[PDB]
Parts: sequence; structure tokens; C-alpha cells
Amino acid sequence: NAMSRDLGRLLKIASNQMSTRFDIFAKKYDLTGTQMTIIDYLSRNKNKEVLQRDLESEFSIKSSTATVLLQRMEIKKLLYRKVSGKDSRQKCLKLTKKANKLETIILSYMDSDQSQMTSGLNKEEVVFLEKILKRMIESD
Amino acid sequence: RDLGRLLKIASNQMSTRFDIFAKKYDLTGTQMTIIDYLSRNKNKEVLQRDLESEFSIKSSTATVLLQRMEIKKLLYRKVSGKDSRQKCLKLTKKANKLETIILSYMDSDQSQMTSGLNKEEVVFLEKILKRMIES
Ligand SMILES: [Cl-]
Ligand SMILES: [Cl-]
Repeated sequence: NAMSRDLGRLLKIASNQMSTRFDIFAKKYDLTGTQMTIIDYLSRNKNKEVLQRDLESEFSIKSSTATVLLQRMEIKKLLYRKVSGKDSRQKCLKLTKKANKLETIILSYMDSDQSQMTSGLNKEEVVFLEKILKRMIESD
Repeated sequence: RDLGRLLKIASNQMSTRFDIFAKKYDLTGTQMTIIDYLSRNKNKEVLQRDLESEFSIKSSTATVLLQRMEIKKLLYRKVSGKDSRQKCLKLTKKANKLETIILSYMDSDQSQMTSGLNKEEVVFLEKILKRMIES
């Protein structure tokens, strides 16, 4: 065939493999893979105020989707909403002490996993792919 | 790390676009991808295990997907020549009517995704993704 389907077919396989691994590792601490990625995000960004809109931008998810995800983690006592000084009106996201204990394990994993996943790759391959994915995501 | 995040977004954007297109023809995006594959591979017999290897999906996942396609009258199954113990997957006349529009859609989606890239950059990307899958 003139066209190869490999780029799309393999992007879906790679992404689904990664999200499978994440769920496996996360279910061991009573967490979905996605929730686990949220905890990872907030821990690296404790210095400043993460609003829900900042999370939406970073994970490229809709308000409705972020709304419902954050609701559950609060119910699970993993985060809470706290009044922010940046946006005098909007609530910023904070980790509970329960989520604080998982941080070291999670951040270790989220440097084990992507390290794992990219381990066969050279640095400039990772750089190349990151640049093209960024563009692909913008212009959707 | 930014990589993992971006990989998930780009894959989910693509599944989203595929579903929007496919729903116009009473298909899911994944079902549409199977039609596309079988349409491009009529030169060979495609067993379930072949489709499992090509999409890297579990046997149970494949069973369910193909069963639902057969209920939708999109595929049927006949005894294969390469392995008499297995049946190969074939497109129905119903699915044949969708082949040209699915192939164009998929050709076109890939070209929108790789807009501005040279051929060699697209090949390099495919290879990088294959290598990741094997880590
Ligand atoms: Cl193909
Ligand atoms: Cl056929």
C-alpha cells in the first residue's frame, strides 16, 4: 500500500500500553492511572497555584472531564480545593496528607515508567518525537 | 515525561476524530479501523490472531470486537487455506460499500496529522514508536 498506517496504529498501541501499565501500578495504591498522573502533576507544581484550568490546559481535557475527575479524587480524600491569591475568585488544587505519602512512590514510578518506556531511545529521538507530538496536538 | 503526557493526548484526539467520522456510517472508530485494515489486505488471509498481532490487542478484546462486527453484518468468516483449523475474516457487501470513503478518510487523517513533515520524518516517527512499544 502507498500509505502506511503505522504512525496512527502505533501511536494508539503505544498510548494504550502506557495507560495499561499506569493502571496496573496505580491500582496497587487504590488509584486509577489518570488519578495517579494528577497526583504526579500537583507534587511537581507545589511552588505555585494550580487552578483546574491549569490542569485542563496541561492534560488537554475539557472542563466537564476535569470537573468529574477532580470530584472523585476529593471524595477519595486525595485532594481539596483551596482559595487562591492569583485568581481572587477561582479555587486552586491541593494534595491531602493521604496523597502526600504516595508522592515519593509515584514520582519514583513516573521517573521509572517514562524512563522505562523511552529506555531504548536516544535522547535526540525523544526530543524529535516530543516536538512533533506538540505540534500535532495544537493543530487538531 | 512531557512525552507520556503528549502521547496520551495525541492518541485520544485521534480516537475522538475517528469516532466522529465513523458514527456517520453507524460505526465506531475502532470498527472503522478494522474495515480499513481488511480492505488494504485482501491479498492475504487474515485470521483473528493476525489482527490481534497487527493491532496488539488481547484475544478477548478481539473476540468481542469481531463478534460485534459480525452482528452488524460488516464481516463474515470462512475456513482459511493457510490453516484449516482457523477461519479468515472477510468483508460483507455492506462493508464493501464503505471502503472507498474509509480509505480516503484515513489517508486524509494521516496527512493532516503529518502536515509539514517530510516523508523521512514520518518514517523516523514510526520507527521511534515501534521501539517504544518493545521497551
Ligand atoms: Cl494496513
Ligand atoms: Cl474481504
